[PDB]
Order: sequence, then structure tokens, then C-alpha cells
Amino acid sequence: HDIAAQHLADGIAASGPAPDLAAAAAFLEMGDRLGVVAHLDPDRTLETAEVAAALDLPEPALVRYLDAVESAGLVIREGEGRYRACPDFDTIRHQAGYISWTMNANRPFIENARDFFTDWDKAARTHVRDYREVAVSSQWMGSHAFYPTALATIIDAAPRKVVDLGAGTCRLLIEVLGAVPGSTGVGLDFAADACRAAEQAVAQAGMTDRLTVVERTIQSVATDPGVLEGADVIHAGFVFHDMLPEEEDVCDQVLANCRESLAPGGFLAITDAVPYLRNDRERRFSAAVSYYHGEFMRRRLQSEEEWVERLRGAGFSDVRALTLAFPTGRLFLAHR
Amino acid sequence: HDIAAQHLADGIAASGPAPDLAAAAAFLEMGDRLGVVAHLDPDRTLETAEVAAALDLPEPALVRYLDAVESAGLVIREGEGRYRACPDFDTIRHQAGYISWTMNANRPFIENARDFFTDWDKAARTHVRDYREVAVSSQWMGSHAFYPTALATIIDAAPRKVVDLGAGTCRLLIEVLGAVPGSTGVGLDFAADACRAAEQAVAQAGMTDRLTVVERTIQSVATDPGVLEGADVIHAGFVFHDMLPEEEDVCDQVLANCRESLAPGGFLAITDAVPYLRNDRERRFSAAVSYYHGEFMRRRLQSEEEWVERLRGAGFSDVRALTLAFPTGRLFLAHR
Ligand SMILES: C[S@@+](CC[C@H](N)C(=O)[O-])C[C@H]1O[C@@H](n2cnc3c(N)ncnc32)[C@H](O)[C@@H]1O
Ligand SMILES: C[S@@+](CC[C@H](N)C(=O)[O-])C[C@H]1O[C@@H](n2cnc3c(N)ncnc32)[C@H](O)[C@@H]1O
Ligand SMILES: CC(C)CC(=O)C(=O)O
Ligand SMILES: CC(C)CC(=O)C(=O)O
Ligand SMILES: [Cl-]
Ligand SMILES: [Cl-]
Ligand SMILES: [Zn+2]
Ligand SMILES: [Zn+2]
Repeated sequence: HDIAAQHLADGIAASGPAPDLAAAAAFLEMGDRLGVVAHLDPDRTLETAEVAAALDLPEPALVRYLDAVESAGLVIREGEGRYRACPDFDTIRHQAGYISWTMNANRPFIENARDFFTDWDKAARTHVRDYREVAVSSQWMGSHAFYPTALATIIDAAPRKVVDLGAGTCRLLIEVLGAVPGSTGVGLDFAADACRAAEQAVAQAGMTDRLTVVERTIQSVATDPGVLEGADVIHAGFVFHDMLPEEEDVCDQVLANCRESLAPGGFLAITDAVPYLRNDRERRFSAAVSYYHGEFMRRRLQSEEEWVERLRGAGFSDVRALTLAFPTGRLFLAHR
Repeated sequence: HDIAAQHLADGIAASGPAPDLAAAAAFLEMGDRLGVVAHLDPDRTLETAEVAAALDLPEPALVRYLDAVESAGLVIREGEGRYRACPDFDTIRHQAGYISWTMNANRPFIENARDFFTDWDKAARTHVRDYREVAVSSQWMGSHAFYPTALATIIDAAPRKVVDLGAGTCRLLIEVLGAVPGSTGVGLDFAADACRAAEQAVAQAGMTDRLTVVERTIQSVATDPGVLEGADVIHAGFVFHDMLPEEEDVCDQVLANCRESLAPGGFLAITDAVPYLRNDRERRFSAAVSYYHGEFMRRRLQSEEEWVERLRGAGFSDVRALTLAFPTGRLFLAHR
């Protein structure tokens, strides 16, 4: 009893927040794969009869899942068959994003490291990340750690035209056009699924005449930069590093074309990951990001000094670097 | 700058310890699968030339991994080719155990929940947990949250004979015999790999005459309880629930045979998971443990009241329940 009480207090201190985070991440990744997490919100209820039909799940199984997440404190049962997310659900979901990204999205690298160390080329084509999991976990991490800064910076500039390179479902552009009256936008993406999803979301928002979705590569902007002309802001979120070190010349031409294409006073806003930071807050997650990129994906992450030298080499007059809450994430504002 | 500073502070608060834990868990699961984590300790160095040869890894690849974990703050480079774990490595490894257990060991349940909801029997035989990952993550969780209480309780009783049901590599029995002079022990396990590993560890400790390793089932103790006779302490860590609800009668006979077999003043010490607790500290991880057991594995977790009624039904005169730091974990001491 006395020995057990001391071990209890010691063990609680040692475990800290890891049981809570471990549980949240597993429930939310499972729920997201089922399509349930998208219907969970702190300001409205999920009706199980309707959601089970929408997701093609047996309602008794959905109810048992929701009762387990209710017991966990992640949702509140309002009436029979209705559940609301807990008040701080979005922060819990944000935190879970880091765990999902390292442990789920990058799982092929965790499990097959011996293969990548022996024959990288064979391992890289065999052990491939599920890009739906990469995207969702990135979005959850971004919600509170990089997306708000990029959003507010673009809105505060009061732009007439915004171009997003690697726009995906054009969520950022739709929200910028909603806040800046009279603004136009171009959402460039090389995936058919993403451009079709962006098209339906643009139509739903009622801004098809203002927001144009184009299915093409960022690399095609080096030879064909017409879509960038007159842009007040050009945004590129965690995309440029995928062109380095193999497509460096094409990357530099895309950057020089961005500078020359901007309207006076315009800027190119790049969010990207800098390698292996030493400061206490950032170093652990910085090393995970840097190692997965360098060792497993062979994509070159640039320091702030490298990014500034590359951006000034593309003709930009001044470059500002801003620290994001996302560890190792930096926002570079390259002024024409 | 002002907007970015506010988003920085907000984002740091929202992310909290999740980037650090996410990074630690991924590096340590990757390192454990490579066999590197076993050579990491805060009180000694890992020599890369020797460890790379022992693990059959290219030394340059091992060095790059260790330099990434050094950048992360998990290890310290002492000289060239020598690395020591950070001072608090064992607490970090403990916390990582929860993430590994929910996100790695139980990954089949996360990824294939729709299958378990549609055809449980087909899913249960198709989507199977890697039991090496279940064991290692359980051990990391146990290090600071259940193993010390069980260890100290057995040692304080000053037993002449201890039996461990589901002993594995007999780590607990070896440590109890080391602290209690003249004590004997029986390590029962139904796996050949575990019994062979236990045999080599028992021989290494120099206690082959005192510790006997037996390859047989816990269920065989219901018909053949001879090995339990005269035991002062019988230990069963997270094993009894695997016999419920299908082998209930056999479980009850194993428990009644434990009571009748104990020497006077002896006790049966069971550590197990109780279902779906509501208290704030335990509820989230309790729900994850309870849901993986109930929904995915169909194993019956018993409340404290159920465990007490079952143990008193087996003839035990008094039962005490002790809260462990492991959320939802309870230690039941059933006195003869
Ligand atoms: C914003 S990027 C962020 C993740 C990044 N691709 C990575 O893993 O390093 C993801 C989105 O950009 C798109 N995308 C990726 N590479 C692209 C490229 N070179 N040109 C155009 N779109 C691209 C993808 O289709 C997806 O919608
Ligand atoms: C201590 S149990 C804890 C985990 C538990 N099996 C679970 O997943 O619910 C794991 C160890 O007990 C052994 N074991 C499991 N079931 C057993 C049984 N019925 N009889 C004997 N040993 C058993 C395994 O071989 C392993 O070494
Ligand atoms: C750094 C993350 C936001 C996304 C990323 O770059 C990746 O997962 O490859
Ligand atoms: C509760 C854990 C310690 C182990 C367990 O019961 C399992 O993983 O099945
Ligand atoms: Cl000019
Ligand atoms: Cl009696
Ligand atoms: Zn990337
Ligand atoms: Zn279990």
C-alpha cells in the first residue's frame, strides 16, 4: 500500500501525457480511416443513423466506436444516436497529427529501415507512403502550427490576385477569397483527384469565376509561367523541397519566374522545413522531419541561409524568415 | 511579424508535447526494430564499429541514424564512434511505449476496423498483431507503470517459492531471486522462443538450480497443478483475460488450484486491465485498452468488483485491489 502509493505517483509523473496522446491518436486515426472524424465537431452533433448510412457502416458498430470515444472523453453523447466532439477536440486532433505523421504516414520508413540502408533504390520503390495519410496528418499538424500564419499573412496584404503552387483542395485560396473582396486565385496541382475535389469545393463556395483550378506541375511553371503574371501573392507550402537535389535548375527557374511575374510590391510566400535545428523546443521533431526527408525520401531541406541565398539569386530584393509553431517550419516572404 | 509572433505562441501552446513524443516514438520504434535501442543506455556508450557488426548493419548508415537521434537530443556523442543515451532516456522510452502500443502493436485494428465491423471472424484471422511489437511496447509501458509495483510487492513478502504464469524471458523471477536469498522459482510459458530465451538468461544469472523454466499452457494448470504446490507467491501479468469469455471454466479451475496450492499466508498477484474507467487521468487510455480488447480481440476485461467476486469464488479469503500508474491497470493480491 505505501510502496504501491509511491510507485503510483512516480509512474504517473514518468508516463506524463503519453497515455492520453497515444489513445487520442489511435482513436482519431481509426475514426479518420472510417470517415467518422470529418463528422465530429465541438459545435454540432453527429447523428449515428445518418452517418452510418453515409459511410456505409453498420450503425451498431459505429455506436460502439462512438461509445468508446465517449468513454475516452473525446465526444459527448447528447441524446440517443447523437454525439458532439469535446470542447477542445480541434487541439487534440492537432496534437494527434504529429503522432499520425511520424507513426502512421512515415511507417514504411520505421518498419523497413534496414532495407533503405542496404539498397535505397529498391526500398524507395517498394516501401511507399500512403499519400492520403501524409495529407491528413499534415493538415492536422497545420491547423494550429502553420496554416493560420500563411492565411493571415496573405489576407493582411489585401491582394487582388493570389496563386497557390500545390493547392490540393484549394482550402487556403477559398478562405482568402472569402476574406478579401474582389480577389482572384489560381490553384495549381498535378493530381486529378485533388483538382476534381478543388473544383467541387470552389463551386460549393460560389467563386468559380474568381478561383481557377489548373491540373499541371510546378515544374511546368519554369517553361510556361503565364498563370503567375500580375499575382500579388504566390504561395508554396512544403512543395519546393521535392524538386531538390535532382531538379535544382528547374526549381531556380520557377523561383526566378515567380519574382519577375509578381505585380509591384508582391511577394512569394514559401513555407518549408529547415534541417536539424539544435534549440530545445524544436530539435526532436526537427530531427524526425530532417531524417525522414534526408535519409528515406532523399529530398534536400534547406537552412534559412540557403533559402535566402537561393531566393536573392532569383532576383528577390529582400527576404524575411518567420518562425512557425510547427517545429522546423519556416515561412519565407520573398519581396519582389 | 506581430501576427506571426501571436500565431507562434498560440501554436506552441496548442502543439504542447506532441511533436517531441511523436519524434521520440518513431526514432525508438525504428531503432528497436534495427536492434539499436537495446545497446542505448544513459550509463554507457554504444561503439558503432562493434554494434554495426553485431546487428549486421553498414556502419555509415548506423552512424547517420545515431547522428539524427543525437540532433534530436536522445543520445550524446562522446567520442568518434561512441554514443551514450541522454540522462532521461528510460523515461522517454517508457512514454514512447504507450505510442508504440496504440499506433504500432495495434495497427491492424486501426487500419482494418471496417473489416472487423463487417466480418469479425474473417478480420481476426487476417489482420493479426505482430507479437514482438506487442511484447516490446508492453515492456516499455511496464518499466515505470506496472513492473516496479509487482517486483517490490513480491520481494517484500520474502518468499521461499515464486511461480510466474506467462513468465516470458523470466526477467521478473530472475530479479526476485537476486533480491531474496534462498528463493526458488518456476517460469511457465507456452512459447518455445520465450522458454529458450528464459533458459539462456537463467543460466547467465547463475541460478539454473533455483529457477526452472517449463514450456506449457496456463490452461494445463487446471488439470495438472503440481508445479504450483507450496508457492508463497503466484504472479500472472495481463494473461488471465485471454481465457475469457470462451475458457471461463478452465480459468476458474486455474484460480481455485492457485488458492489450494499456495503455502499458508501465500498470495496470488494478478495484474490486469479493468474496462472503461471514467476518471479524468485514466479514461482516455482506459478506453483505448478496453476497445482494442473488447471490440477487436473479443477478450473480456473484468472490473475490480468482478475480479474480487471471481477470486473469492476460487476460495481466496481476502482480495486487495491496488491502483497502478498504468492507466486502467490494477494489481489484485488474493490472499489464501
Ligand atoms: C502541398 S504538397 C505538401 C507535401 C509534399 N508533396 C511532400 O510530401 O513533401 C501536397 C499537394 O501538392 C501537390 N503536388 C505535389 N508535388 C507537386 C508538383 N510538383 N506540382 C504540382 N502539385 C504538386 C499534391 O498533389 C498535393 O495535392
Ligand atoms: C505476459 S502475457 C501478456 C500479453 C497477453 N498475452 C495479451 O496480449 O493479452 C505474454 C507472455 O505470456 C505467454 N503466454 C500467453 N498466453 C499464455 C498461456 N495461456 N499460457 C502460457 N503462457 C502464455 C506468451 O508466450 C508471452 O511470453
Ligand atoms: C513536413 C510535413 C508538413 C509534410 C512533408 O513534407 C512530408 O510528409 O513529406
Ligand atoms: C495491456 C498491455 C500491457 C498488453 C495487452 O494486454 C495486449 O496488448 O493485448
Ligand atoms: Cl525590376
Ligand atoms: Cl483451507
Ligand atoms: Zn516533404
Ligand atoms: Zn491483452
